[PDB]
Amino acid sequence: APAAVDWRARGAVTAVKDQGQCGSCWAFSAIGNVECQWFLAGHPLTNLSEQMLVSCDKTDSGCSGGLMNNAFEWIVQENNGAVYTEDSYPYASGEGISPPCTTSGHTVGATITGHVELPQDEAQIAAWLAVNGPVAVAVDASSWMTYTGGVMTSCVSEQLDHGVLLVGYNDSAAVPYWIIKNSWTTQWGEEGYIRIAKGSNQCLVKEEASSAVVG
Repeated sequence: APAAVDWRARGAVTAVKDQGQCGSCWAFSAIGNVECQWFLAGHPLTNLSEQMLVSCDKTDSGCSGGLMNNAFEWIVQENNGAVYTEDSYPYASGEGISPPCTTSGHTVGATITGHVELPQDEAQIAAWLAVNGPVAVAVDASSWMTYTGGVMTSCVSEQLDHGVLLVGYNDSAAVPYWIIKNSWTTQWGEEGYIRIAKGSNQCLVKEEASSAVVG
């Protein structure tokens, strides 16, 4: 695979968002992945709706957590593949309470047809990402609250408790790293991103990697 990849160089990644006090990391991870895959399929980069998932996907648990793979399945199996635009279904859970689902008044911004679940292998995830784009991953982010920059070598790696988005990597650095988009505003981390060491399953990053499929 290439020595380094960063899908921001393609303009494929939307701005960093703010999940607020809702436990909706799973939705930001899944939607961020869809946004990138939709762009990479040859469509304008579009902000898509986390709130659709948080409110409407009853296989996941709203502001009390969820799984990106469940979200992808809900979109295809219960929502006809459709993902509404953020503009037409804006986020309304920042205080920690998700409103009930509404089915009317929204605009379809993307469609997915399925999702892939990738091997539990950092090199194979990296190789897939190099060709096919950003990858949703579960991580242990329990130690991340005060991260301000650098390559996190120090990740607790005990329990998956967060979903984030791999957008690239750099295998050439002395400590190789993944490049991860978080959903805690651009005031956290490196303009809202984090680099974690790559190759030692830091933060359990290899355990639950997946991507939506467009087309």
